[PDB]
Amino acid sequence: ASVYAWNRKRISNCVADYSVLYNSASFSTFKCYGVSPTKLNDLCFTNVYA
Amino acid sequence: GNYNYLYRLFRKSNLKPFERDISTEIYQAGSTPCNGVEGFNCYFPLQSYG
Repeated sequence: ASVYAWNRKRISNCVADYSVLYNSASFSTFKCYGVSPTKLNDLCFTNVYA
Repeated sequence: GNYNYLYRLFRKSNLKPFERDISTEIYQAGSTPCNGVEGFNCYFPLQSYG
C-alpha cells in the first residue's frame, strides 16, 4: 500500500516466530524502540498491529 | 556534542557486581557470525552519549 493509506494487519490468536523474521538477511533496517530483538520469542503480547 | 563518555550498548551477558568490561571486541547481534568485522547485525559494543 501507499504511505498515506498504510495497510494495518491485526496479528492475534496465533503463535509468532520472530526468529525467522530476525534471521532474514534481506532486511536493510531492523530497529526496535520499546523491546529487544532477542527477547521477542520470549515475551507475550495481546495483539500486534502491522 | 561531547562524545567522550561511552556506555556499553551491547553485551552477551549481565555483569557481576563490581565487574568492569573494557574489552573492545565486536558483538554478534544476529545469526551470522561477525569474525571481528562490522556488517549486517555486527555492531561495536561501545556507543557515546550525545
